[PDB]
Amino acid sequence: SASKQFHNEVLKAHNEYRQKHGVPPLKLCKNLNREAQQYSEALASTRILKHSPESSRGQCGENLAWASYDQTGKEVADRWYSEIKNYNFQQPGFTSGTGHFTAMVWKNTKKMGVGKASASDGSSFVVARYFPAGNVVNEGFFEENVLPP
Repeated sequence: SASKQFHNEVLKAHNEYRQKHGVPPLKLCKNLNREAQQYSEALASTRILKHSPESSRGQCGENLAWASYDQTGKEVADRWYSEIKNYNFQQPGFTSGTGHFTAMVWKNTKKMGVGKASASDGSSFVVARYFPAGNVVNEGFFEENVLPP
């Protein structure tokens, strides 16, 4: 189906990128998929982008993606990963502008959930959930979890 294909494409892209950084691949988790899907539907209903309660409370990592059209799994992953251009491996650490990239390749992250929903106007809302949550800011965490390509 459309949902399964999208999930598989997002996972495939994430894992190909993680291989470029020498970190273990992620595994999809059905419950995480359901939670991400539920949130994507909530975002599609309001059409207002914002982070979920789970994300705000640091329970799960979360990446969001919006487009005026129906997004493919590959394009979403590529957009998030592209932030690597602005990540300085010589001075490791968190930055909002590279947050999607660092969450994607976070070494210690093991599982992911993916969801996508379209609004009344056809725009799509994509939600990726990560566990354990990455982007841990304390000293040493980024150097250990965000490795150079």
